[PDB]
Amino acid sequence: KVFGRCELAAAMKRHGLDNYRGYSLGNWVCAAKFESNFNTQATNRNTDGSTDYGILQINSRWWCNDGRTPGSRNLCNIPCSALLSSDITASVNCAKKIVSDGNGMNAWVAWRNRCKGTDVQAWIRGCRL
Ligand SMILES: [Cl-]
Ligand SMILES: [Cl-]
Ligand SMILES: [Cl-]
Ligand SMILES: [Cl-]
Ligand SMILES: [Cl-]
Ligand SMILES: [Cl-]
Ligand SMILES: [Cl-]
Ligand SMILES: [Cl-]
Ligand code: NA
Repeated sequence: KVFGRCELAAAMKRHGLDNYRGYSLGNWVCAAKFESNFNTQATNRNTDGSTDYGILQINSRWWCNDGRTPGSRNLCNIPCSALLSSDITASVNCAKKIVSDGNGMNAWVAWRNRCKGTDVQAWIRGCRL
């Protein structure tokens, strides 16, 4: 599924990401825009041979099992394919674990390089939330 911006904001708010560990909703929408272009089916291979999956580009080295990332953990206890669903529940629940892990949203390289220190409230402007 390719989400609309306000559609995704609403879905993420429903799931309790608004101000989760202090990150306002615009941060999450911004991250999703630059990680996946709001596309749940997005996949991208990393240099290390791991793969990033879904709307928040969650990595197979640490977080999900894709059967082909040697020496990897599966800390969200989920097949990576579950992160490509039109239902974002699995992605959001896993992201909550990641962002609680010590480095906050700095775990998302696109957030750090493209969203951090910018006016992220712009990403939810005009949305009925
Ligand atoms: Cl929308
Ligand atoms: Cl947009
Ligand atoms: Cl914030
Ligand atoms: Cl915001
Ligand atoms: Cl393969
Ligand atoms: Cl694996
Ligand atoms: Cl959803
Ligand atoms: Cl933090
Ligand atoms: Na893994």
